[PDB]
Amino acid sequence: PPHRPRPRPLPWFPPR
Amino acid sequence: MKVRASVKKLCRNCKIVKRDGVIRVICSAEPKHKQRQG
Amino acid sequence: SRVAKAPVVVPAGVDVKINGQVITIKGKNGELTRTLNDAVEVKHADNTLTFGPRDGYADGWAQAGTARALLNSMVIGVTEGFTKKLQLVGVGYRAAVKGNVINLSLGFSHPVDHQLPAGITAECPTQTEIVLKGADKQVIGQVAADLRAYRRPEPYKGKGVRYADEVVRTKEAKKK
Amino acid sequence: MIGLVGKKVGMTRIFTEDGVSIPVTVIEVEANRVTQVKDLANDGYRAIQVTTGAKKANRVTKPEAGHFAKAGVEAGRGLWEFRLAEGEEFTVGQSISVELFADVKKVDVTGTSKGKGFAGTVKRWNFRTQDATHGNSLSHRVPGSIGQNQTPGKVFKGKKMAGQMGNERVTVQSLDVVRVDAERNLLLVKGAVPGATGSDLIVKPAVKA
Amino acid sequence: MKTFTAKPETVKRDWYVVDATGKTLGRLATELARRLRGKHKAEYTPHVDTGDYIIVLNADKVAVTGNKRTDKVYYHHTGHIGGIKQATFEEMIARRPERVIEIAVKGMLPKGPLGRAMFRKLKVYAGNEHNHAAQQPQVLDI
RNA sequence: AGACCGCCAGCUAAGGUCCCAAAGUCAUGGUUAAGUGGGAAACGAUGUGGGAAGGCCCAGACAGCGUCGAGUCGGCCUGCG
RNA sequence: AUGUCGGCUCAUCACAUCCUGGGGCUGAAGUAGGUCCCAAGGGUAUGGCUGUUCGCCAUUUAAAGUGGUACGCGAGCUGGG
RNA sequence: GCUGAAAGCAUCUAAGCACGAAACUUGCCCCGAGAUGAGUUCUCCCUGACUCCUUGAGAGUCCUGAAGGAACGUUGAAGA
Ligand SMILES: [K+]
Ligand SMILES: [K+]
Ligand SMILES: [K+]
Ligand SMILES: [K+]
Ligand SMILES: [K+]
Ligand SMILES: [K+]
Ligand SMILES: [K+]
Ligand SMILES: [Mg+2]
Ligand SMILES: [Mg+2]
Ligand SMILES: [Mg+2]
Ligand SMILES: [Mg+2]
Ligand SMILES: [Mg+2]
Ligand SMILES: [Mg+2]
Ligand SMILES: [Mg+2]
Ligand SMILES: [Mg+2]
Ligand SMILES: [Mg+2]
Ligand SMILES: [Mg+2]
Ligand SMILES: [Mg+2]
Ligand SMILES: [Mg+2]
Ligand SMILES: [Mg+2]
Ligand SMILES: [Mg+2]
Ligand SMILES: [Mg+2]
Ligand SMILES: [Mg+2]
Ligand SMILES: [Zn+2]
Repeated sequence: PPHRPRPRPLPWFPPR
Repeated sequence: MKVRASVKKLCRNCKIVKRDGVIRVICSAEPKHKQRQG
Repeated sequence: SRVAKAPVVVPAGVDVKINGQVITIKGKNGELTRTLNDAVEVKHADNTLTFGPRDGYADGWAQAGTARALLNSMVIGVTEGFTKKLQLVGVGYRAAVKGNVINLSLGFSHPVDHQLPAGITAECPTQTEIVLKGADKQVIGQVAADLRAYRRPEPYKGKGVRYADEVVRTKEAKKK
Repeated sequence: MIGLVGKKVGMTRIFTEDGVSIPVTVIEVEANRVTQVKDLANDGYRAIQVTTGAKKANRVTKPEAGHFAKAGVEAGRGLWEFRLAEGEEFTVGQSISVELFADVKKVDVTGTSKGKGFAGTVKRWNFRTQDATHGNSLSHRVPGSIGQNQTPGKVFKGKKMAGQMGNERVTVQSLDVVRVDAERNLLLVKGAVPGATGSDLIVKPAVKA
Repeated sequence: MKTFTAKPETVKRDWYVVDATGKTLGRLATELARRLRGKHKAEYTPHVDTGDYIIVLNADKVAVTGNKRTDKVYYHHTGHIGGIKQATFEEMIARRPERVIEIAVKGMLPKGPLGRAMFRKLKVYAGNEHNHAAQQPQVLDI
């Protein structure tokens, strides 16, 4: 069976 | 040709002979009796 | 050993010529030459060759016994010579010597033409017989086997090239 | 057996009386002049060097001119060697004409193939394209996988990939000689041969036959 | 007082000629490797090539024991996948006899630049003739 | 086999001494022909070395065909293959 | 944080061989087979159904081989499960 | 398979000899001398003067500038 979830995105954070 | 780990005289006419490092049984009368160890 | 013990006679008209290991036997029928194994000691002596093991060889006796048997046959070769006879069994099977070539007809869709070696000669008493003649016992043996190879005797009717004195064991086709 | 050097003039057809169109390449074979003979003593192999065609004297460098001068032949557009069979003999300065092929039934023809430049795997290696649609993302003509995984963890030599295609030596074997016109310096061979119109061809009696 | 070290610019290298005829490959090769390295000289220095130039004649007549002549296999890989190649001793002697001695010796020499330099001093010939009369090689019985 | 530090001294341990790579191409007597050594079993087999009995044998054995003239037959234990 | 079934693309090796090649025996007359030995050079379907791998089925083929390669291959595609 | 002993016979095997497959090595096609083991052949070119130094495959000045190459330009069924 699958051992990983299908890839997803992260929420936006103030980048720098 | 029968190829076997255990080769044996089946009849009196069977002769065992080693040729090129391989034991063989040769039988003039009965070609069925022809064997090679392998 | 027991073969090697017995010395071979050299009949009149037979000239030996030992040259270390290389031997040469000359006669009326032809000339033969061989190179013996390095574990065989050979002596001409009193018009009769004798064989025995050279020291420093474990297989000396065995090598002497074969050397004896070979020279024995080289002697008979240059005097009497050797003869092999081959029957051709089968309808339509025919042979025909043409110099040093044997034109076979063995139920093929093409003609078989066996070129004979140097010191072999063939004859055709009948169509279905070949008679080989030569000095060398090994070469005449080879040629005869080469001819037999073309069409080996099959076990249902015995059709093919056979030796004159060969027992061809036949068998019946399975019933039903 | 030796060959001749020629020039691809172009293709045409010969109609036969029995109503067959034979496609032919026309090969112009001017006199091949022997410039050098190589022998075992000096060179270690038997061969002739030949030239053909012409060259404007001002384009012939001094090293080249001296080479032609020793032979006593006019400068041609190049030099080509042919290995000699044991029976054959030639002398420096000798002309060899297309009459050489009078009795030859089949020839091999060697040329430089047309140059396709940098070619993709579809054209160069006949790879199959991936789907045009059904969701394919930017991967229509790309080569696909190029190896396995951690074993062996490399790409094997000779892997078929994009690269230069054509503009290389190619031999086509066993072409029928349709006609040998000594007077027009023409060899007609059946079928296509490598290279563009105008390109040099080496023509030799067929090796297979 | 430091231990002596040979100097590449002052080391004296002599020329020898050996006849391989009937010599056992491996037992010839060890003696060659020894002399190419200069292990026979008191000035032996591991980072300097102090060895001698050696000509080997009649490489095609080198001997091996047992059934090696037919059964000893030389392998090499071309570097292309599936490109494992092989040749028996017999095949090697027919095709390129000099390689048999050269291979045997190369394997007995140090690996690295110095070992490659040492091997350049071995000159192997299939037959009985060489073209090094100018170097005046002395006969060496091995 | 238990490193306090230094030495371009010496002797040993395990392991080694043809070349890579320090040291025996050491000595004496055996064995193996399989590159066995340098991968493995039941089991198979006139491989070959050693050992102890036994059957037959110049009143002629065994093999080949009453004939020919010396060792031979078939098991046991065991080394190496 | 070593992305997971199947498909696609691209493969590469093993040989316990599916085809083709060589051979022994056959309860091998022939034709056609059976079985075992040697052999890895090249070759080795398209479709219907199902996410399928598989399988069943249709119709081919000389043959539609068996396995290894992160159950080969998502920084190459797909995303049906 | 032939000849052939060991083992008076027999035995394709121990000596020796012969056949034997798309596998192997060649033969066919292409690359290929960085093959540093850097190979061969043919042709072409260069035949000045002087000074100094720690004196050697040394440095410097003047004169000389070849064969050929490259650049540039017009370009190509050659090409990012
Ligand atoms: K081994
Ligand atoms: K596969
Ligand atoms: K195959
Ligand atoms: K995985
Ligand atoms: K990755
Ligand atoms: K991508
Ligand atoms: K070069
Ligand atoms: Mg182009
Ligand atoms: Mg497609
Ligand atoms: Mg997207
Ligand atoms: Mg798109
Ligand atoms: Mg690696
Ligand atoms: Mg090391
Ligand atoms: Mg000590
Ligand atoms: Mg040492
Ligand atoms: Mg010793
Ligand atoms: Mg082993
Ligand atoms: Mg197999
Ligand atoms: Mg092949
Ligand atoms: Mg996978
Ligand atoms: Mg992606
Ligand atoms: Mg990946
Ligand atoms: Mg074919
Ligand atoms: Zn029997």
